[PDB]
Amino acid sequence: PSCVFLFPPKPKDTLMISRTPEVTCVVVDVSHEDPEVKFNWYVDGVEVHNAKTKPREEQYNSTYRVVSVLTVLHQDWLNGKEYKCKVSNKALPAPIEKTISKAKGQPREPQVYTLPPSREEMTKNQVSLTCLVKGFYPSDIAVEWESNGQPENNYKTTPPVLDSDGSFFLYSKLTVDKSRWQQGNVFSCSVMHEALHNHYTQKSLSLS
Amino acid sequence: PSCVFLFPPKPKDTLMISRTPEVTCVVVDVSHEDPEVKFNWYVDGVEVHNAKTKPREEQYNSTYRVVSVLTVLHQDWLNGKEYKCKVSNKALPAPIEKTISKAKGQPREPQVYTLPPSREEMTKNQVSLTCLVKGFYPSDIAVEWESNGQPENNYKTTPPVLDSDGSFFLYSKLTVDKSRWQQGNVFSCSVMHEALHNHYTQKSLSLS
Ligand SMILES: *[C@@H]1O[C@H](CO[C@@H]2O[C@@H](C)[C@@H](O)[C@@H](O)[C@@H]2O)[C@@H](O[C@@H]2O[C@H](CO)[C@@H](O[C@@H]3O[C@H](CO[C@H]4O[C@H](CO)[C@@H](O)[C@H](O)[C@@H]4O[C@@H]4O[C@H](CO)[C@@H](O)[C@H](O)[C@H]4NC(C)=O)[C@@H](O)[C@H](O[C@H]4O[C@H](CO)[C@@H](O)[C@H](O)[C@@H]4O[C@@H]4O[C@H](CO)[C@@H](O)[C@H](O)[C@H]4NC(C)=O)[C@@H]3O)[C@H](O)[C@H]2NC(C)=O)[C@H](O)[C@H]1NC(C)=O
Ligand SMILES: *[C@@H]1O[C@H](CO[C@@H]2O[C@@H](C)[C@@H](O)[C@@H](O)[C@@H]2O)[C@@H](O[C@@H]2O[C@H](CO)[C@@H](O[C@@H]3O[C@H](CO[C@H]4O[C@H](CO)[C@@H](O)[C@H](O)[C@@H]4O[C@@H]4O[C@H](CO)[C@@H](O)[C@H](O)[C@H]4NC(C)=O)[C@@H](O)[C@H](O[C@H]4O[C@H](CO)[C@@H](O)[C@H](O)[C@@H]4O[C@@H]4O[C@H](CO)[C@@H](O)[C@H](O)[C@H]4NC(C)=O)[C@@H]3O)[C@H](O)[C@H]2NC(C)=O)[C@H](O)[C@H]1NC(C)=O
Repeated sequence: PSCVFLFPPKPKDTLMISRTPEVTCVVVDVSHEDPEVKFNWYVDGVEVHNAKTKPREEQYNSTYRVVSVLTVLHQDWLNGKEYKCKVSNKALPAPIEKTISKAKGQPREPQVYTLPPSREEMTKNQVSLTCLVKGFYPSDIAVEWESNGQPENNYKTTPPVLDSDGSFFLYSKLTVDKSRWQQGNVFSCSVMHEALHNHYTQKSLSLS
Repeated sequence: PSCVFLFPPKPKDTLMISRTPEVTCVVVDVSHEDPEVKFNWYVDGVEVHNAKTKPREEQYNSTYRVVSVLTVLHQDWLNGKEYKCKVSNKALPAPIEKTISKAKGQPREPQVYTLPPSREEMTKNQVSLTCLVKGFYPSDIAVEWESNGQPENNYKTTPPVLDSDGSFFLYSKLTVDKSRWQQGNVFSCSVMHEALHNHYTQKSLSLS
């Protein structure tokens, strides 16, 4: 009758005490007749009530997107607890359930290498600064770029890719004016992952 | 109850005359009590008759799967022709159609740059040779590594990532024993894409 979908928190929210990590239960295909759905949240089968149903929004196919959002503890998600979503109703014969948790296994620390642009990129107007991040488990990770403690926002990061040893890698690419790279400005690659000391490391990159 | 799935040809199959590119129409959850299936095929809305349809295959869940395969001309797919599979079935409300084509928009040449390992990495047993491929459109592309004309099979490539100018990039990572890199063996990164001359370029990498 209805498709239910359950989403983990963002990497960056579980790793920093100041941020707020949330699990997001999302029902699409809800027709006009049935208005309100009975969300029930459980942390290891044990019930918890810390919920918040975010009222509905309109759609281009006559159905409505009914969302719920459970705040969770940083150390609960990291330590691997099970987070069960249950949507009850009347227009469903039996009630639908969904269970997510952190991927299992020994966390592994990322190794973070910075890479300058290629000699052959050096003919262009904009150049490519590369941060290789490899050897990490699980795949949950965040990458950002800095110069003089100000965010550089002209970067893209690949999704994580499953390597031959069961660990993950990605590449982040920052594009900068060749003018900046030649003056000799320092650029930094910031990585946040559970297996890093204080969940944080940075590596600099500059023209040797 | 019946769902239709329509699969493009592989990137390499359309770029090389030697290969035979195919589009594939798969029908699933066909019923036991009403198993009669017809396929019609259209190329830019004009019907074509050369498709090769297989006999229905019983699955382990009391349902039939049926596959039809249309051979496409390389230049038709690269000229952006639309392939429509249409699937009919006596006991079904109305025919299920699906359409597929190469992604729309102007083609754009890949720039391929090779990157040696970070000196911070020149300490481990194994090092990472990096191939950066950026500025390409559409996202359909193939990447491989070699030394001395032999495939180097210890490689992983990222999926294509949408860059800020509307073009795609990715990276391919080749892991070699640190010793082979110190000797001075040449490694090569080859790329196939419709916007490259002869649909092909190769960029080599060695100790400097
Ligand atoms: C009516 O239309 C609506 C809306 O349509 C959409 O929006 C409109 C405006 C138009 O643009 C439409 O063209 C467009 O499609 C339909 O509602 C949609 O229903 C589909 C199902 O058909 C749902 O798709 C699922 O999506 C998830 C991924 O969703 C994230 O990423 C999307 C970005 O591409 C984004 O749209 C989503 O909102 C969502 O975003 C995340 O959400 C939270 C906030 O909610 C946030 O905290 C996150 O940070 C945010 N992240 C990002 C990056 O966006 C996808 O995973 C589902 O696929 C899984 O399940 C499938 C079937 O169950 C299966 O085919 C796949 O294999 C896949 O993976 C496995 O599946 C098994 C099988 O059950 C599963 O159990 C496993 O866990 C899983 N395994 C693994 C290892 O992963 C699925 O495809 C969308 O939720 C929904 N779209 C939107 C916009 O809400 C509605 O259905 C229409 N109705 C009709 C009748 O047509
Ligand atoms: C009864 O059994 C059958 C058969 O299953 C088999 O038998 C049972 C008993 C068990 O033994 C099973 O383990 C066994 O598999 C069930 O059949 C399945 O039904 C599901 C759907 O119900 C199908 O799902 C779709 O699969 C495709 C991907 O399919 C490729 O990869 C599969 C998994 O890796 C592989 O098994 C497939 O055969 C197929 O492989 C490809 O084959 C082609 C053709 O020859 C080949 O050239 C390719 O090389 C090859 N590729 C690979 C990698 O091998 C998946 O793409 C579908 O996803 C789309 O749609 C979803 C739902 O609509 C949606 O959630 C997704 O987001 C996605 O949507 C699309 O997204 C893209 C871009 O993002 C876009 O282009 C599209 O526009 C968009 N489409 C939308 C929104 O609609 C989907 O998951 C299985 O393939 C199918 N199994 C087989 C073998 O055919 C059946 O369901 C069972 N019945 C019941 C009642 O349970």
